[PDB]
Amino acid sequence: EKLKQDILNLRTDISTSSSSISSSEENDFWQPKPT
Repeated sequence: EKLKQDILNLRTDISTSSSSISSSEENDFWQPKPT
């Protein structure tokens, strides 16, 4: 994850998230993590 981010893009250095969608993800009603 080391690549020195935040230079001229201001947060989120090159993100695929733009116009992609599928099953509306699985996170949209409580995110229960392994306690």
